[PDB]
Amino acid sequence: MTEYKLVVVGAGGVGKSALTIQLIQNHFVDEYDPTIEDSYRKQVVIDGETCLLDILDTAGQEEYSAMRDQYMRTGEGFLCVFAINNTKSFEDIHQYMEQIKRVKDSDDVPMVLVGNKCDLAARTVESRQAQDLARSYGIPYIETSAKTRQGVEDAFYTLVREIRQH
Ligand SMILES: Nc1nc2c(ncn2[C@@H]2O[C@H](COP(=O)(O)OP(=O)(O)NP(=O)(O)O)[C@@H](O)[C@H]2O)c(=O)[nH]1
Ligand SMILES: [Ca+2]
Ligand SMILES: [Mg+2]
Ligand SMILES: [Mg+2]
Repeated sequence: MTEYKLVVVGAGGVGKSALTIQLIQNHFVDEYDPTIEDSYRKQVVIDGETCLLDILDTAGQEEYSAMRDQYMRTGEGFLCVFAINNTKSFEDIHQYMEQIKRVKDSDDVPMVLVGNKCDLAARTVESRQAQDLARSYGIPYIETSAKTRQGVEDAFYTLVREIRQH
């Protein structure tokens, strides 16, 4: 069966681990334990196809930025997460996407831009601002809540479907 190497990237605290754990383990992690680098694998059916999702949950803390080159080298698709209540994380995710492009020396890296924490009402990134950023990359924008599960499957499965357009 096809294996898909997904990598979840973004600034600290935007909910990378919460999104991944919700997808793989179907529960919401309320506490905040900063990640170094964790890996998850799960067999799922997507569009009638049995596949293996290999998911790398990466560090948002800048203290571990040295590890980025290795995982950007090997990742096949990138879930580029920011939190809609964190304008700085939106500015940061643009930097992540440029770094991925640079490390991979490619203009066509499979990516999905994800605006997480859409259950919160303290929004400072409007959907249209994120839509514009995605459009300049030619990639989808999807809003999610790891807390309510809204959009979580859509976001990860869209990224699978992006890898398959390539
Ligand atoms: N309300 C709400 N809180 C969320 C959501 N996603 C994550 N959180 C909360 O935000 C905090 C950080 O989540 P976490 O997944 O650890 O973020 P992270 O991006 O993995 N952090 P790091 O980069 O340091 O590993 C946690 O308290 C978590 O419960 C969401 O969609 N909604
Ligand atoms: Ca803890
Ligand atoms: Mg984490
Ligand atoms: Mg504004």
